[PDB]
Amino acid sequence: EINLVQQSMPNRPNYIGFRDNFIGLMYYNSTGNMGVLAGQASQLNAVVDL
Amino acid sequence: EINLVQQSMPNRPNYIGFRDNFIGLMYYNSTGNMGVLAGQASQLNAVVDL
Amino acid sequence: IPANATNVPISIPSRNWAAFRGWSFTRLKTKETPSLGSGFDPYFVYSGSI
Amino acid sequence: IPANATNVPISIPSRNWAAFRGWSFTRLKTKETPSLGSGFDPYFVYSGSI
Amino acid sequence: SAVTSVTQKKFLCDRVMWRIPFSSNFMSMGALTDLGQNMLYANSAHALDMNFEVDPMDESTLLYVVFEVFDVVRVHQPHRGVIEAVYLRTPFSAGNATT
Amino acid sequence: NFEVDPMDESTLLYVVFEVFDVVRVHQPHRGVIEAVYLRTPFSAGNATT
Amino acid sequence: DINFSSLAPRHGTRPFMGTWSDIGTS
Repeated sequence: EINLVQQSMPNRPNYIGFRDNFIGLMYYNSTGNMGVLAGQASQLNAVVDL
Repeated sequence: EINLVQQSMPNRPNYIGFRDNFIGLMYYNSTGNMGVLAGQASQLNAVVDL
Repeated sequence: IPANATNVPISIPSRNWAAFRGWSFTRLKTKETPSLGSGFDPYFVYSGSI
Repeated sequence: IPANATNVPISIPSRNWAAFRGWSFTRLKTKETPSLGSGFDPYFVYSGSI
Repeated sequence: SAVTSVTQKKFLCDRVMWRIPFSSNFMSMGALTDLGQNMLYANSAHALDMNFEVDPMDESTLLYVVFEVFDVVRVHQPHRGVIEAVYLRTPFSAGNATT
Repeated sequence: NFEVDPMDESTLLYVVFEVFDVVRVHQPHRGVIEAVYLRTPFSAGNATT
Repeated sequence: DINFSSLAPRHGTRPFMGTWSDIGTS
């Protein structure tokens, strides 16, 4: 009879979804996860991230 | 009474020490981790690592 | 910046400063900044706006 | 060399081969060789002789 | 029946990083400043430092300082299926690539 | 072209193309050091990162 | 200037007789 009196209020809004331009969906600036752009048969790497 | 007849054998040897000549303790041949030997007034390396 | 610090020490070696432009600076929070030294941080417990 | 591959062709684009000296070659293992040019290889889970 | 009262006044900035130029006029007249060209003239190698006073934070905080340099790739293909890129950064380097 | 035995494990082919890696180090003046580096049939600079 | 953007070896041109784009190199 005393659980007639209760209250409820909404859960907090939480909007989830991808970053501003897909920020950090590619590893940039992380060594050991570097990108590669190189000649197929010459293999001279030409991406260096610091 | 049947755990009287357990048998045991040594764990495998496994010698851990430092590398052969301190191999891989310094970054060599790695851009974005390469050394510097440069006059302190010009900032031009005499070190080129590829 | 330690918690409740009011001074931040800066240390920069002797270097040639030819072709130096300005400085820019801003203050961040530790928990809202991930480390890019590794590709996974088990201590990044923040999913908000970085 | 893929697993159980019997042949690996090499192609190299046209180059001036002035002051060239002999080829030398050997076979390694993918698990036993760490990536070079990038500091830290996360997929290298071997600690034996490299 | 207004009580005696004192002003508190403050500002906010959001989405801004503070900018201190490296110019004598404190203003751009080209991307390569005039004080980047006076260390070309002579340099003994000078060492920098700063101090900062930051308001207390119960939370742990970091300082992010950007030192504005030039990062310029020159990139060229001399033959079919070949790409070669040299990477040159000016006063800072910190083990800069392909130097 | 190379020909090798099958192996269940993945393997790599490591080919050392022998060249001349040669550096010339000059100091013209006090606290000044510089160098010109040359690699002959494979590229002498810019190259691989 | 304050952040880089200096680029461009271009002007653009259109030969006369109308504006007729492309001169196709001179």
